[PDB]
This record gives sequence, C-alpha cells and structure tokens, in this order.
Amino acid sequence: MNTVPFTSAPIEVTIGIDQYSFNVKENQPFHGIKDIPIGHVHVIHFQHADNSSMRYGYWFDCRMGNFYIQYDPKDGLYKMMEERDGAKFENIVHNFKERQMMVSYPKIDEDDTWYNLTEFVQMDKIRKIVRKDENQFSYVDSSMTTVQENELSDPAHSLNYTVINFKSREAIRPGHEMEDFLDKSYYLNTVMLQGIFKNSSNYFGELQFAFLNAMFFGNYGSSLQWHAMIELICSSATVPKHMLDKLDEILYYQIKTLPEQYSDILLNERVWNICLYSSFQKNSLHNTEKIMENKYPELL
Amino acid sequence: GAMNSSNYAELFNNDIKLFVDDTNVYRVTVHKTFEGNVATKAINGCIFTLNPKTGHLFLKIIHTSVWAGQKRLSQLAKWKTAEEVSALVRSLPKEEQPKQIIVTRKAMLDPLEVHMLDFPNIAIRPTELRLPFSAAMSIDKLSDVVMKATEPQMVLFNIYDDWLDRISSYTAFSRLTLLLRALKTNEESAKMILLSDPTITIKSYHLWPSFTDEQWITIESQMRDLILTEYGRKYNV
Ligand SMILES: C[C@@H](C#N)CNC(=O)c1ccccc1
Ligand SMILES: C[C@@H](C#N)CNC(=O)c1ccccc1
Repeated sequence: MNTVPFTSAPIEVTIGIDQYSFNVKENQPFHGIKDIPIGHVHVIHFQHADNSSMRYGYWFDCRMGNFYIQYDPKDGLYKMMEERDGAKFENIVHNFKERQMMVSYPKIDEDDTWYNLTEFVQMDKIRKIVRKDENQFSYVDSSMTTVQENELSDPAHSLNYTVINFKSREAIRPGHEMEDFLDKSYYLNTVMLQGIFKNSSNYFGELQFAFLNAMFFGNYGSSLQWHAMIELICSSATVPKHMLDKLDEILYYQIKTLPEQYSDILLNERVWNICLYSSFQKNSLHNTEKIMENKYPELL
Repeated sequence: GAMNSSNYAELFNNDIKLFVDDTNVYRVTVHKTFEGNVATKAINGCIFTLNPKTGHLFLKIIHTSVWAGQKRLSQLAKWKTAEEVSALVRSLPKEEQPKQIIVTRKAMLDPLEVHMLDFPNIAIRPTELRLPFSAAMSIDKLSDVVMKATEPQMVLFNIYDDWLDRISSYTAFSRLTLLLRALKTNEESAKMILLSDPTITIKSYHLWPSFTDEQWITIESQMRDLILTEYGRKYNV
C-alpha cells in the first residue's frame, strides 16, 4: 500500500482519488493519501472551491516512483512531482503517518469497482496518449482537446487518442464502400485491432481511459472517443465472442459508476440507442442493457 | 449547407454543379402470387443527374439485372446510385468535374459521401426544395429509352432542348420545374396541354415541343392553372 503525500493545502479544494473524494478547507493541516492499492493505475484530481471551472488531475502508478503533491501559488494549482531521494520520501511519509494527517484510501474488500474500471489501463500506454516524457505521471484537465478535435490548437497539450472516423479512407476499402460502411468489421478487426491497437486488451484500455477522463474531468473529446470506440464494436457484424463478453462487463461498470446527475451530458442518446437496439450487437450486451434500462430509461 | 429558396440563384452561377435524383432507380410493380401472397417485379430504372446551368442530363439506365440475387434493394439502390455518380465524376476531365453535387433526397448523403472520399473538394449538399424530378419518367423519350434498355447504358440529353439560345438558365430551370411539377400533379392533363395542337411538333433531337416564345407563355400559364386547380380538387378549395 503506497502513499502520495501533500506538502500542504493552501487553498480550499475538493480532492478526488479514483472514485472517492473529500473537501480540504483553506490552510487545513492535510498531508496526503495513504493505503493506495498497488497494482492499478490511479488518478488524483482537483476542483478548487473558488473556481469550479477546470477540474484537473494526474494519472500515476506508485510502482513507477515516489510521487507527491505541492501547491504552486504562481500557476495556481496542485502539482504532482516525483521525489528521487528515496530515503527523504520515506521519512516524510512516516512522519506524516505518525501525526495522522493522511486520509486512508477507503477501499471496501468486496469492491472490485476500480479494478473493473481500469483492467486494461497501463501507465506506459497512458504516457503514449498524454505526451510529457519528462514525467512518469500524466496531467489531464477539463479543457484539453483531442488530436481529432484539433483536425476540425496547442499540440503539446493534447490527448492523442487513435482517430476513428467512419467516413474516411482508413475506414472504407475502395470497392467495398457499402459493405464497409454498413458493417465496420474490416475497420475494427484489421485496421484498428490487428494494425494500430495490436490486441483487444489495448482497444479496451483506451476505451476505459476515454471514459474515465470524460467522467472525472468532464472532458468532452474524451467522451466522444469513448462513444466512438463503443460504436465501432457494436457496428461490426464480426467480433470475437470474448471481446463482446468483455465489452459488456466494461460498459456495465462504467454505467454503474456514472453519477446519475451527469448522465444528461455524458451519454449520447444516438450511440446508445443504436448500440443496444439497432446494431449487430444489439443482443450481445445483456448486462449493459439491463443496467441502462433500469437506471436511465429516459435516454432510451 | 442545404439548398433552398434563399440561395436559389446559386444554381446558375459558373461553379459546375449537378443535381442527383434517385427516385426512379429502383422501380417495381407489386402483384399477387398464385398462392395469394404479394411479390414485386422490378422494371428498369434510371439515375437523373442534371447540370442546371447547361441542361446536360446524364441519364444512367439501371437495368433490372443489377438487382438479381440481391437483398434489401431499396438500400442497395442508394449505394448503386452513389457508385454510378462517382464513376461518372471520375470519367469527366478534371475541368468538367462538379464542385458540388446536390442530392434531392437526404438518404443519398452518406452513400454519396462515402463513394466520393477520393474527392474531398466536391461538396455533397442536400436540399430543402421538393423538386419534381421523379416526373422525369413522364417525358416520353426518357421513359422509352429506359424501358427499351437490355443492358446498363448511359444516355446523354439536353433537358432544355435549345431554350438557352433564347432564355437564361434561371428561366429554363424554372420552366423545366413547372413542366415537371405539372406532369407530377396530373400527368394526363399536363400531357394534353403539351400536345393538344397537332401543328406543334417535337424535333427528333428534342424532348419537348417547338413552341414559340408566345406559345411558351400560354403553355406556362396553362401548367400553373393545372397545378392550382389540382390543388383545389385535392384540398377542395
Ligand atoms: C481527522 C484527521 C486528523 N488529524 C485525519 N483526517 C483528515 O485528515 C481528513 C479527513 C477528511 C477530509 C479532510 C481531511
Ligand atoms: C494510441 C495507441 C497507443 N499507445 C493505442 N492506445 C492504447 O494502446 C492504450 C491507450 C490508453 C490506455 C490503454 C491502452
């Protein structure tokens, strides 16, 4: 169980760690988060009390280094940093733990929610989508645009998600126009899975990463990516049975975790109605269809 | 964006554009089977591709053999239309290729877009107008070449005859749309108006009769009356 210490909390802020959150009062003696489960990526995220604009945060994996948070009064945000002096870090942590000024990652033992939301998300793959090679952790915020959003303006600050475009030469083989548009299996299985992603584990991971950034930061381009990756599978007549069964589990946990009062903005009516009721896979997502119908029957 | 009343004069500027109408591509007769069920029999169709500035009509005849053994024919028909329009564009010299293709039905947008991916600079546009191009098969010479076809064939016509020698494209298109609206609303009456006088003939190389300017005014008024009349006989006004 690892720890992310905080130097201090000089401004009042709501702090999230994965699906949990707590409010820290201005200058409240707070020194970080302990008992973080090893084996998963994590996200530590922030919303200032004065400016609910700009949710922002950091994806990290405590196996890759010792990370801490420190407020920067010039740039006006909580910044993640790496401490390279291993013994300095252990001594800081042990002192803050002895003084009981650390919130405890509050995982229930029955609860596999975080695993289920991050099964195929890796820190090495997150760094290939969020490019800042000098750091081992990755910053994301509400405003960052995607490569595809920019094609339609600061490149270093972009989410490089694999661009999916159903009316593009990449998606449509010459001479198979109608075939490939109405049945996207070629594009899913050959172009994306065999050619770009490399396996389904990587396709599921970017789809999971897209969802988490949409949910935690309200990142609009991330939501677009999540839905595009769902639609590409549901609109393929030929999908390996193991991928369909896994997709159903993935989406079930995403829909289960979504805050009810954000569904209006985070869920695209057209994609979900098409996917659950019209597409080739309309009958292959039993768990997802049951939770969607019992939790958001209005959208449908 | 969409083509409507507000941007109507754009049809007659000097940027090459084509209308594509697919309403006569897939044509069937519905009939009963010996067992008392219903079946369809396809008949030859056509794609109506028209340059509104010049009158040049590219009439691609769709022979019933293209449907043999195929499923979901109404959907296929849109993709077949898009395939043939794309093939036509590719066949034209670069300086003759359109800058815009306006589809008369919005369901043609995605099929045409996908087939024209190789032409990113050709805009594919819908229209808010309810244009009467379905009535093209009420022009006797066009219907005749479609029904006689025994194989796929492209036939070129000028749908304006020689009108552009005397009138502008705007006026020619307006006359065409009036004639076709009349043929669509009451084909028999409309054809009575056009051929009533045995002394006005259709030249071998033309589609419509050889009316003088004055006779065209009389004809055009008669077509308007019909379209209003029928609008009464239909709405009881
Ligand atoms: C009771 C504390 C002491 N000493 C340990 N709890 C916290 O630091 C904390 C808990 C919730 C919100 C913000 C901070
Ligand atoms: C852009 C390609 C790369 N790298 C494909 N994306 C992934 O493999 C991936 C991206 C994020 C999380 C998990 C997997």
